[PDB]
Amino acid sequence: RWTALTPEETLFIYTRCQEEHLPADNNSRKTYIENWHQWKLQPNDHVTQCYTKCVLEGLELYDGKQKKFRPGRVSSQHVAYQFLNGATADEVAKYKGAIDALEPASDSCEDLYMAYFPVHETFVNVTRKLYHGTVEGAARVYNSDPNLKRKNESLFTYCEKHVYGDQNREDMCRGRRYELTGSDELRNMIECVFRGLRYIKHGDINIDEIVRDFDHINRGDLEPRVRTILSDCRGIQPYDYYSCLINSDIREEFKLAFDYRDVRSADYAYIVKGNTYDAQKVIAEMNKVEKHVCG
Repeated sequence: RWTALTPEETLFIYTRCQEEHLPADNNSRKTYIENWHQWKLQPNDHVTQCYTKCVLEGLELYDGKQKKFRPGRVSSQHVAYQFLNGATADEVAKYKGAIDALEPASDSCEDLYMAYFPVHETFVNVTRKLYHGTVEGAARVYNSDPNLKRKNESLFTYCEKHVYGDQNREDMCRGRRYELTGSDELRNMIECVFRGLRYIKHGDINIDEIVRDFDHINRGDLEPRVRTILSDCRGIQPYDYYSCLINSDIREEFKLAFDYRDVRSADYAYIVKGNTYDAQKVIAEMNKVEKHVCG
């Protein structure tokens, strides 16, 4: 059935929705950052409204497919962390029952926001306890499961640790230097990375997500080539798509995109905070950890 979201998972939702909906640079941006980070769903305009729709769907609290709310997932989210939550059974019951009564007029930003706004005004602190929306709460979870990826930890070094252990240090160095060693470990390394980046989800490649990482290095021009290479790849494990890019004519631009995404994988709010692309600093960081892993 439905599995409760981890703080890594909900942090990804909160920040990705911000990337999707924050006005790019416009004088209004900081207003949405200062409000939303307070969990203040204000101002009541199109930006805020689509943002709450984005978060409601990312938490899978509103079900896009079935076009309805899923009050059962509230309690599921609760029980999976009830001993670190701080959430009382009564809170969750009233929150659950409030949601259970929501039938919005449509799945539009406006109608969803209209429907859910009073539940949020009333139960916001229950949401934050349940879906890891406080730094202190979420840190309790992080401290109880050391296998969760931490907020300031590269997805890449996280995967290297869990896949490689203290074995095959040279193959790991080879894998990080973009050589296609073909070992079981590198393959599971690529799979581990592709899942954390949401390059793969529900077991299928997500070509949009990889194109997005090319956009981030200012190579939106390469979108058709990226899609062709992946759509033509003769395998469907993460290591296959990865080899298809590495053996392609855009392999150098892919490394640039992959490395930038590593950096941003270590701070999910990277873009939200206002950071921009600097290929020189990206390489510097990659060389540093490259030096540590290898000689």
